Amino acid sequence: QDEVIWQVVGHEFCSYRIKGEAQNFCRNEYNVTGLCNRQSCPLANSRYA
Amino acid sequence: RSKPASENVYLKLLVKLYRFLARRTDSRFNKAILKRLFQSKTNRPPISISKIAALTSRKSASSQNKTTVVVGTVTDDERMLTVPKLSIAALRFTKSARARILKAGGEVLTLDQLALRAPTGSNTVLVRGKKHAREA
Amino acid sequence: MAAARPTVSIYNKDGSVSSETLALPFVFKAPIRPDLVRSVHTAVAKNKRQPYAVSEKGNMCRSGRMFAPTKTWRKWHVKVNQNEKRYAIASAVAASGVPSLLLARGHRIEEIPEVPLVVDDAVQSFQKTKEAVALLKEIKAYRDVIKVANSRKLRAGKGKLRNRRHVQRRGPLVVFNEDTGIVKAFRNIPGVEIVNVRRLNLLQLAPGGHLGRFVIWTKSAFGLLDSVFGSTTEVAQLKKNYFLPENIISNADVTRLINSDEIQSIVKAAGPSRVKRAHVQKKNPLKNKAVLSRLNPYAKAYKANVKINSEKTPKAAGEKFLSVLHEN
Amino acid sequence: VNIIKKRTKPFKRHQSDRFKRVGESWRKPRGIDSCVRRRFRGTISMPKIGYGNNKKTRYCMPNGLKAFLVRNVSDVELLLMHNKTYAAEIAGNVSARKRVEIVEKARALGVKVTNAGAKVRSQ
RNA sequence: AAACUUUCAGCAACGGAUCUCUUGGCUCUCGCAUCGAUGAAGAACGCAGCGAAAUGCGAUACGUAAUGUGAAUUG
RNA sequence: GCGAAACCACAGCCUGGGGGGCCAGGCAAAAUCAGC
RNA sequence: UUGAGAAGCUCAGACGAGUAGGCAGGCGUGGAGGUUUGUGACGAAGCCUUGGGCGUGAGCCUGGGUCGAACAGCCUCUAGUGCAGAUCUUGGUGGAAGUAGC
RNA sequence: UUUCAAUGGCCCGUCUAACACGGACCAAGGAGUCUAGCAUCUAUGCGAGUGUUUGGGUGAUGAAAACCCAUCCGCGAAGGUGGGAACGCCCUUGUGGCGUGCACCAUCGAAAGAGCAUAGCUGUUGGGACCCGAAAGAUGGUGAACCAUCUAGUAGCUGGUUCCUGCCGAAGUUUCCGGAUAGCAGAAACUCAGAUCAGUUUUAUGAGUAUGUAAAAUGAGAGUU
RNA sequence: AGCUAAAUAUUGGCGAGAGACCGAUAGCGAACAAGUAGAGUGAUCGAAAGAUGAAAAGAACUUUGAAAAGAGAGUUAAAUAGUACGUGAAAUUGCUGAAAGGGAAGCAUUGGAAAUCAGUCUUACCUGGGUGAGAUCAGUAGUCUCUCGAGACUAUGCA
Repeated sequence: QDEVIWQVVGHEFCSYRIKGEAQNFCRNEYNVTGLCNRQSCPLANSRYA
Repeated sequence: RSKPASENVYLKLLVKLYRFLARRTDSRFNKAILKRLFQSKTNRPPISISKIAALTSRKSASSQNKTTVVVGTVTDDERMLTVPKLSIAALRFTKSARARILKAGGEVLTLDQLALRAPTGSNTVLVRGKKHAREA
Repeated sequence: MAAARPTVSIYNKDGSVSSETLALPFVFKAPIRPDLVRSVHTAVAKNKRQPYAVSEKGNMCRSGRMFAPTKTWRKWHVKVNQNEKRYAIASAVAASGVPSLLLARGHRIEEIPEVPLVVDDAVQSFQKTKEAVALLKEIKAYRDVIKVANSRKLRAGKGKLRNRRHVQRRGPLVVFNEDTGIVKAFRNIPGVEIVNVRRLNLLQLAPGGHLGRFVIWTKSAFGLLDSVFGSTTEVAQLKKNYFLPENIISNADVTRLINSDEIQSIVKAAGPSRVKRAHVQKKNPLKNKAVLSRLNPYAKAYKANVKINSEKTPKAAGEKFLSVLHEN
Repeated sequence: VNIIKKRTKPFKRHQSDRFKRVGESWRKPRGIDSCVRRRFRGTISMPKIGYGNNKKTRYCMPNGLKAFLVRNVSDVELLLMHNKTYAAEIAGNVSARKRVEIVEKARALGVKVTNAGAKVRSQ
């Protein structure tokens, strides 16, 4: 229920992702770093702060 | 071969588990379980419920508590009438094999439940299926 | 499969919860495959493709024909096995029970009271659309409908010269059981699609190929989710010879076996993280007087020039050697 | 790290200076008769992977901050934790009012907007 | 040096690409069966208030009668 | 006064050496017209 | 010490022409579904530029002028999808020249 | 950016050293596409099975969509001995011993189904078949040769065939009979860490300084289809 | 010797609904006057050509000129929309400005001279005391939504 929601939203399509050219950014309002990383995405990471 | 040819994201998970288990342990089991998940569908042939019951239970019938392990599909043989108390662990089970093991027998496992039962792969058998189609 | 919430709170038309619950249908434990749906939905979306072709009666000259004219017996439709179709709706309904595959799919359900959201049976007799906007605001689903209303834009290009002028989003999907006004009540709210529980479509459960469609379930159609898909070991009653698929991984979460007590007891001693950079420069032990002592623990006693002679060095030159020297 | 470029003159397709039909974007020549393909000395150079720039100081402006197209007021918000490695480049079709509100907020986040001065005459 | 030629830039010309449209085409689908010696299809000529690669019409001629709508036509 | 068209890689000095262009030389001033 | 997009991160060595050919990753164009609480009469697309920026490159982002209604990024699907050349097709315009010539 | 200085810089494509052939310039058009069949590889679904779409049922919200499916039908349908993957017990820690030995290969006996469907890639044939060009003939007419139509007549061939970067990268001679086999370059599977090799040099045996044969040096992981 | 519906075919005829089609060299030859203009004695062949503006408000009036037009003017938000009319690319032509040019330019590399452009550099930062403000403070009183307390508040003090 976590790697399920990262191999769906982290690699196929997530509505918050922004294809940058050296990075990718997450448009979520509960992101702590602004980037769409594994240890950063608020959807896959299911205990967050 | 370094990454599976498939896009089954329930099989990127297994490779993410057995390529961890390949490098943090000293077993060549995990360096053989991983060395098969990359192989294509024609390279992992099926193996029947009768050839499994014949492989373990022969000569002295040493079938005490070892889990047969095939990285393929455990199909059925219906010419086998009675099924012994077996225990298998494969990716796919056909719906007539999974109901012919449990009806009188033991456990049907994915390689997940194998890695929490024999993490270093002791007390197992690592069988294959016949690659031979005799012309194809 | 592994473990999920057993009972779902079934809501009311006013927004308050109700004491009665229902078991989680066995479909919601089916595989979530962002890959199989992309392969079926790709093939099911090309089945209502009306053909096209130039008239049948040199492609470099102007006024000339076009190179290899398009022809109406192009393969416009595509076959897909019924067990891969039946796999996709199984997987795309399970995605509709995950609260996080709905946000990433672009839904503003960040206020919805529960997932899967099951409103009561009385919602099947709602008659006027002001009794549907009523419902979608008590349970805070109307923020999705506003996402559809706020966001129609004129179609980019020549879709609009071709009878499609307005693109917009996809609001909730209301799955009913008996059509007693529920279709006609909701069918003039933007975004809202209404489908019977039996004839569920993939082009509405995963629009665009992206799973996680916001589904609002009706209690009378939530019950029929165990007779349409059945279970993993029990036949679906509304389908001959259907059994729900199972998984290649028994626990749906692979980074939480690695950290278990079954694995981390046996593993060998770990190495470090990203390693330190050793030997960044090639120091020279002839021209550096510190690396020389690191390599050779003899530089503290050499005495390269020992006086092994004195003034008293004797000549050692034989007569017969000097005779053969100065011969000729 | 000080930014550096392995080349500053772009590559310019062969004989795209003489003829006006031939455009200046680079196209590798396809004939073995060519002087250029065999790489005769004196002829122009070619795009190769040798001129690839540093994998850390890539995509960076000469200042050191990489670019980022902010096309509305909630696209500069993501740059809150990245104000010392990104410059908020505003997109071109953004109106001359929605532009003047990105500037007044990016300035609070300390983010460099590269072309904040467009359409905005100050008084 | 001026002129002339070449090059750059600005302006004026030429020219009609690009972009945007679209009462047109093309394709698929659905319903229907209806020309003529009671003079058909087609042709010629005419007819408009002012009409000129067009339309409608037949000397009752850019049409009458009958019904319906209801106060226009237009340069 | 009216007014084309063929044609048009870019072109236009000579000597020698491997041709208009290469190498080494002779040299080299605009702008044009009539014989040739 | 946080550097878990494990499709990420990190350390170290060797190597670098390339024809027929083989393999891989990407760039761009017209339409389709999904997405950006997307951009737009305070000026969208286009176009021009002795302006700036990025990428090895195909290309992209942008300032100024012009202009006047639509348009784009991301993930997929789709093809009538990329031009220097074919004594190439159509259109436009040159030198020969105010020469030949009436 | 314009220009100056120094140094370099034979015009592009097609051909087969130069050539020839194409090129006045600019714009827009413009060339391996669709379909059927076969085969390989990969992906997925099910699995001794597999395939809904000829049809039927259903579908009030594009009802040509989605969904369900009867009766046929198509394709398919258990021997020892040596190795050898792996895994136990070891005690010479290991080494080695010891037991069970999958696939595949030898050996002697006479063999426990792997397929079906869909999609993608490349290839191959068949259609207009990458574009363009190459006298023809027929049928029916017009006028005393011409006009449409089949025709999108005909290449062994002539020209052209449209984005970037990276990696590997030949032969250009045979051997038989334009087809082969081998070779060179490649992809997977599966062998062995050994004396398995080596456009190589030694020593020894012979052979009439050269000749070939075997087990030393030197390097390098080799081999199978 | 004979008849007969329905299931079936339908690039035509009278209508209809559509489309992952083309978007003025495309899609029918024909979006416009189109089998029209035009070519051939004839059978037959057979094109080019769409867009001012929201509204024509389509430029009154004065003047030069035989005319065509031109200039002052004037309408428009726009004449940088004037029927040679939406945007207006390239070739190509003329003028103006700056350069260069001794029987070849063209381009590449390194720099001079002229012109010109950008860079956040504008300012910001950080550190004590005093004065005032209050709130997440009160040895404080109340409301609501959630779950004892977590937020939103309304008072009152601002210790």
